[PDB]
Amino acid sequence: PGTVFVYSGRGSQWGEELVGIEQIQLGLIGMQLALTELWCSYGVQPDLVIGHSMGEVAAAVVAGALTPAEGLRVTATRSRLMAPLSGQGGMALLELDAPTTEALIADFPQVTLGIYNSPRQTVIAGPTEQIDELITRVRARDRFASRVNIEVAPHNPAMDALQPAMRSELADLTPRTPTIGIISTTYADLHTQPVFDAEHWATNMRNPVHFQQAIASAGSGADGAYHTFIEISAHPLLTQAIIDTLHSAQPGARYTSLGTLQR
Ligand code: NA
Ligand code: NA
Repeated sequence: PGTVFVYSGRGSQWGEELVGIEQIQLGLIGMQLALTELWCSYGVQPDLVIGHSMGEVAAAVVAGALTPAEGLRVTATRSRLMAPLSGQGGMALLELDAPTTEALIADFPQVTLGIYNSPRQTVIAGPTEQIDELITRVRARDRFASRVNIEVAPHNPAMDALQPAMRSELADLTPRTPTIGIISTTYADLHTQPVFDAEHWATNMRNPVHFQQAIASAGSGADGAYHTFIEISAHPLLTQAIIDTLHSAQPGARYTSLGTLQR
């Protein structure tokens, strides 16, 4: 049937308190790497990995493209660069398809489509006050929208200024060809076979997250079909997005979507 491990970007976290983007993101990838090995111990191993947003670092590590130390180095480097933007940007989950979302935000230069969740769910990202105005406009149209609280909002033009620093501080990264299959969510073209280098991580933090497209490709018979998707997290937040994407793209197909832990 095929098993996919899905690594979320900003999953739930909560036994000492993790404080600030750097500490929180480090506890997240630490928990992802340790939960992945726990699954392996009970015979369950991934044939393919998909990383969502900041989760693509952990997915690149599990796939063998980067070492655990290299993954932690990307995590710490990126988190330190993003920290001065703490609280400035926000995200919103909209119950709109991607073309309707693009139309809604076309006149907001600082707000972009951040994540393709599923066909009828799209996340936007940008300055928190602009995200609030857009939530109000979506609600005023008798449509649904909700805030997605995050330490620093990636996948929007505020990340452009951090890309030179990323390309510079991660210059000596030595990624390898992955040992396990990985579908990147960084590029609209899923056949852009990516080298998981400095340029890839600088691009990944700014580009939209092509999550629906990566899940649909994994579920498709093209390049082999996978039927079990396991979110490797402390609480399942992407499971309904996985099912909504797969049911829409292959309506007569059977898929199983599950988490690792639950709060
Ligand atoms: Na815009
Ligand atoms: Na496939």
